[PDB]
Amino acid sequence: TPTLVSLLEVIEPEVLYAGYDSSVPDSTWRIMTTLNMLGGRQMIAAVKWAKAIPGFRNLHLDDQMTLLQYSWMSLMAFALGWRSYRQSSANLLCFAPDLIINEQRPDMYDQCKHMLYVSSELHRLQVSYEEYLCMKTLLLLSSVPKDGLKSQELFDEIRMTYIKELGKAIVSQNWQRFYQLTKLLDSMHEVVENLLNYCFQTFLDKTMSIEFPEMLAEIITNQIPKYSNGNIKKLLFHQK
Amino acid sequence: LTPTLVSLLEVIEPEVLYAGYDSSVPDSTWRIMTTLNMLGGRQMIAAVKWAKAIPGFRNLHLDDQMTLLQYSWMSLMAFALGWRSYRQSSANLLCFAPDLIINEPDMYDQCKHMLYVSSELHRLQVSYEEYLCMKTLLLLSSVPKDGLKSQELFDEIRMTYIKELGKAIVKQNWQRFYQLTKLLDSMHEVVENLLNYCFQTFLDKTMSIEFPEMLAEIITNQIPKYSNGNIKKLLFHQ
Amino acid sequence: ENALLRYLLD
Amino acid sequence: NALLRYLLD
Ligand SMILES: C[C@]12C=CC(=O)C=C1CC[C@@H]1[C@@H]2[C@@H](O)C[C@@]2(C)[C@H]1C[C@H]1O[C@@H](c3ccc(Cc4cccc(N)c4)cc3)O[C@]12C(=O)CO
Ligand SMILES: C[C@]12C=CC(=O)C=C1CC[C@@H]1[C@@H]2[C@@H](O)C[C@@]2(C)[C@H]1C[C@H]1O[C@@H](c3ccc(Cc4cccc(N)c4)cc3)O[C@]12C(=O)CO
Repeated sequence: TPTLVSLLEVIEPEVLYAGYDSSVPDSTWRIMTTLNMLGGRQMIAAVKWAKAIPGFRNLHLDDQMTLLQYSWMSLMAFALGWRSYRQSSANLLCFAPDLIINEQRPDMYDQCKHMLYVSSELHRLQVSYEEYLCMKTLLLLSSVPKDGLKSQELFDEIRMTYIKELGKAIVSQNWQRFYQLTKLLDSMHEVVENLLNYCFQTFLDKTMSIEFPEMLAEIITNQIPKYSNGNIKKLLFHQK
Repeated sequence: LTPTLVSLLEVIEPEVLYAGYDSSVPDSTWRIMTTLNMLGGRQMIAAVKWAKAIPGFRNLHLDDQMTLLQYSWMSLMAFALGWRSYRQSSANLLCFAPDLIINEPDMYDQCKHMLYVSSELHRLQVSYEEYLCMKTLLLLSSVPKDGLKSQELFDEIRMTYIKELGKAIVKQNWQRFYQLTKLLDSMHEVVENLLNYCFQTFLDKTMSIEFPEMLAEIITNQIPKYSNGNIKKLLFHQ
Repeated sequence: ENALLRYLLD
Repeated sequence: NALLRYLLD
């Protein structure tokens, strides 16, 4: 009698679902999944970049982890804004050179309007490449946990170095430009909340079943509770 | 008063990445293929757990267990796919998942190989008990040309499931064993045409189909072995 | 062979 | 996990 066949029946894996809904547009599913994949590679590049920021590597490893998790959407939307500005044709979202969403060709109306905002603001202020690099470094240090960092004295000393660096990049009474540029940085918090909210909706939506790389899925998984508990301290340059 | 740090920031700025996007590749075709690779990745994770639960597999040398899972993954997926499609009462459907069933052209050829498994199990009226022994035997059907590190134990495990398929049939019996082990042999041909398609889509930069990290790693390890014919296909019939 | 090696040792 | 790996190297 076949004793092993019964033991094979016990260990047989259950049937898995694909997470496929025909009603979800293929163009929508493709664009969003393709962008989540690109976001994963850009996120790995960003970790490598942050480690090459003078002073970043001095912070506690848990603080380095925290900052990259709290700011990833901010660096992504701000670099997307820059690339879209450097394309010279307004109303374009230059995600990648091979994937340029020409705004013309309304589920992502609220989303697209917040992504275009960064591009339109950079074009309005005529932001140079030296100002952009200081600003992008400052978005990495723009949000902290409500309780605070394990290397807070060092973090504050590092953040002050890049605010000072942004001032040098502008420098007669140019402190109005410093006001205008730090105002754009402050408005990034609102952009990120609208994009992070849509990101969490597609991360958890099983009818749509949009795919994400393991790098982003781990950041999103870790941040969803902190976002809901309001455990984030947005550092501002100007009072709301 | 001079910006010394902003110079270091230019130096370290990441270069622009390409999304891997081609408008010419149908949105439906890219979705189906990417969704199937993601499901296949999760099925492969489950198949590793299943292989460890098989009596005698954990005793093999660690590299031997890795080897069998890399060599037979497509075989296990395709065979289970044929089974699911058969157990749907239509040998004309590809039941990838209960929510992804393909009811029937670059894939016209590859579709015929995937449907072959399904029509063969239908024609042979394969029971669940036979299918299980046959699927365990598939994990033990391809070995490195050079051999395995626990070749003696491997032979013993293999013998046990040929012997177990025999008992499942035993109640004409030899005639049935010939047909089922002939189908096990024809899986090498199905797997060959499927993997050829798999390695083409894994490397095609225009389509840029996405693969989960579990399948990309498997594919990356196996492509050189497949190319150098470094794969010994154990068969029942000459 | 990182991921497969982690599931087998698991 | 993956972030900690990329920061460790
Ligand atoms: C980091 C990331 C990656 C690379 C990159 O260069 C920049 C970023 C920053 C924003 C991230 C993005 C991705 O990961 C995907 C994200 C996370 C996205 C925020 C969410 O907005 C949607 C989304 C994607 C695309 C559009 C363009 C669009 C479509 C239709 C009509 C119009 N007019 C405009 C609109 C909204 O995509 C997101 C998801 O929720 C997906 O699930
Ligand atoms: C393990 C896997 C996963 C889960 C599962 O239950 C069984 C398996 C075994 C077969 C594996 C599959 C996936 O990985 C994807 C594979 C690997 C595929 C072999 C290759 O055939 C194409 C393929 C398969 C199926 C279709 C649907 C379709 C549409 C329109 C018309 C027709 N007639 C059929 C299209 C292309 O998909 C593959 C790729 O190369 C993709 O890049």
